[PDB]
Amino acid sequence: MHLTPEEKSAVTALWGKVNVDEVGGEALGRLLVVYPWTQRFFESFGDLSTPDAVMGNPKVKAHGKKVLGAFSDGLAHLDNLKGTFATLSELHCDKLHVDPENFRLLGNVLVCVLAHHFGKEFTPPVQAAYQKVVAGVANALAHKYH
Amino acid sequence: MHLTPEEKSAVTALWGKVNVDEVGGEALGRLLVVYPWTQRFFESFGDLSTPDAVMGNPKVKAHGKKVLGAFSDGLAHLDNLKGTFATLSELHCDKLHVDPENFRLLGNVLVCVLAHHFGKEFTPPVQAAYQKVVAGVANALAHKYH
Amino acid sequence: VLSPADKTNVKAAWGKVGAHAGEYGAEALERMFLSFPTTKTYFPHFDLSHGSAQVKGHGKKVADALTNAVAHVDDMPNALSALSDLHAHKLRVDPVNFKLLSHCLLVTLAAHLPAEFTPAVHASLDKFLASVSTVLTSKYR
Amino acid sequence: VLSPADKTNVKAAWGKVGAHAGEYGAEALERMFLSFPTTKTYFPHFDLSHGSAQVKGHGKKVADALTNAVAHVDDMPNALSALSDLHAHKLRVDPVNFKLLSHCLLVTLAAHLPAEFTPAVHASLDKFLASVSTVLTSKYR
Ligand code: HEM
Ligand code: HEM
Ligand code: HEM
Ligand code: HEM
Repeated sequence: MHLTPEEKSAVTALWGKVNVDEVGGEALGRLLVVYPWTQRFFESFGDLSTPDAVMGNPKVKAHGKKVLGAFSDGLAHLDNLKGTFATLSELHCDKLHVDPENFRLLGNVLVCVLAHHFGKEFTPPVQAAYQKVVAGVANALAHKYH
Repeated sequence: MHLTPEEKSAVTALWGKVNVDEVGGEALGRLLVVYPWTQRFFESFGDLSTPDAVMGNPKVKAHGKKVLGAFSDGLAHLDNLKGTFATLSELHCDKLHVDPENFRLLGNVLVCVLAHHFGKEFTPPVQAAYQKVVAGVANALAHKYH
Repeated sequence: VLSPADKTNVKAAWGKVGAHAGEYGAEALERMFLSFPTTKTYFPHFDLSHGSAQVKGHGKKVADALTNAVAHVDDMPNALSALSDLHAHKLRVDPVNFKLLSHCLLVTLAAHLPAEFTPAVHASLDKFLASVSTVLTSKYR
Repeated sequence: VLSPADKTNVKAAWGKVGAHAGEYGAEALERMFLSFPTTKTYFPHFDLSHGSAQVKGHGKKVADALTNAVAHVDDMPNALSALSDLHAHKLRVDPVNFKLLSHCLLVTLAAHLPAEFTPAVHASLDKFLASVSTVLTSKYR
């Protein structure tokens, strides 16, 4: 993917401060609260009845960590997002049957979480660099759909 | 833009039956009728007060002819849409200020027009091929936006 | 908001569809699955092969729902109540997908109603499908 | 539909914005212009540089409209009537863009209300902005 030097450094710098475990759990939990239809993929996760239930669910926190960890790996291969996520792209299509629109929603919620967490450090230009990345990632994951 | 040979052929074959000027006027007029906000660029074209006024406007027809002629020429370059539409992309961004969402709307109206024109010959597989092309063209025209 | 003219347009076009509604519903689905493959993610339990009974039956139910909506175009929320509950609480189809099926229904109608698919009717049908979609998505959150 | 808890959440959060509403409207636009460059096509007549007073001025108008919407949450269509007329008939901004500003407004709120921007509040605000967006685009066709 195509990032300017300033955009890459913006992304990389902020990411060094992210606790993947914590942000992952927040991002996934918020997705399930804000866009509840997304809960259709997590019927076996337990109680998702209220925001407090969603946010405190250990399975949500666990999954969230898994997802952001894979996300982190892609940050290391910004030049070839498609090659990086090919396997997971196929998995999400063929075995999980996840509508790629969900990748887009998660991307937006993540941006919200970063802004919530970092405050004033998450400036307009930093956000813009993250929007590019998140879109890039979502596109990489939807790539093998058929 | 990756099309199987089958898809490329389905496209080329139907296009040979198209009256470019006629389809151009029809598609542009229908865009203006179905999504009236798109009229925002055409106040110099005169009367757009009613569907009949739109469909019969000589300026609309002339613009439709210009737009579809470029589209038509692009069909010869399915392999390199981005290169083919680069200058036009820049013009649409820098000088005309056209939201690329308009290209998507036109693409969908164009598909409806072909379907209306060709009836049963516009099969599900033929539509699918044209959907890829219309999306390809819209993406190529939005490519140089900044 | 559907204007009185819109309602007239819709009732006229749908009237023409008549007895083919179910076959048209099936065709729209096949067009969607082919054009927008991500929509297939909601039908992993179906045989999506061309002419499958599952697709023909589903196409029929979709068409019937649409007929119901045309019949009750002045009271859609109430007419589609049960369907809005099903989509919001059980199916949970992302709202984006409604725009894709609506487009494919429009294409299907265009391909079968040469005489009736005028610019004004096209506009009215588009609005109508947008309204149906809004009602079906209303209870999502 | 905005539940009583949604309305409470919105009024609480917007209450906290208070006098900073204008500053936050400007920041949201700035975020929008950098993140989604296509949105700049509607402001060819503005200086979109960081700090521009044009953006600042526009930011205040947007924010003021949102305050009016919050004050009239049970009666939005009427309170925003002139603005829905304006967008539909003069500005003619493609409906897609409303979702982009909405997201940017949410990001701005998150960056400024750490304590108030709870998952529950986030959800209510998103619903609220979608309702405002719906109203503003109500008369497009
Ligand atoms: C940021 C984009 C995403 C990435 C990088 C990602 C990555 C992953 C990974 C690494 C796994 C585990 C693979 C394994 O079992 O070997 C997984 C599983 C899964 N993902 Fe995704 N994911 C993403 C977004 C989503 C979204 C948005 C959803 C739906 C809302 C989703 C639904 C699932 C489900 C249902 C599973 C299976 C978990 C289980 O077995 O219970 N993913 N994902
Ligand atoms: C497939 C999509 C399209 C193609 C291939 C295309 C192509 C063109 C071409 C070849 C021209 C003339 C360029 C020149 O002056 O050298 C043009 C101009 C223009 N286009 Fe596009 N166009 C497309 C879609 C649109 C849409 C959807 C809109 C707005 C709804 C639009 C608005 C305009 C305007 C306002 C002009 C200037 C016309 C004039 O000065 O008379 N175009 N376009
Ligand atoms: C105009 C829009 C739509 C209408 C009127 C509609 C209507 C219906 C109806 C009448 C049923 C059957 C209910 C029953 O069995 O009692 C149904 C089920 C279903 N619909 Fe919706 N639908 C629409 C859009 C969508 C979209 C866009 C999708 C996904 C892309 C979708 C996915 C489903 C699924 C997966 C089922 C379950 C069917 C089964 O398992 O047999 N629907 N819909
Ligand atoms: C929450 C959603 C929105 C609200 C509440 C809103 C509100 C307003 C207000 C209060 C004005 C000033 C009207 C006047 O001058 O009397 C305005 C104007 C304008 N808005 Fe909207 N707006 C929204 C979304 C958008 C979006 C998404 C765009 C395009 C990306 C847009 C483009 C414009 C433009 C171009 C003007 C005219 C600006 C000028 O020439 O000064 N608006 N809006």
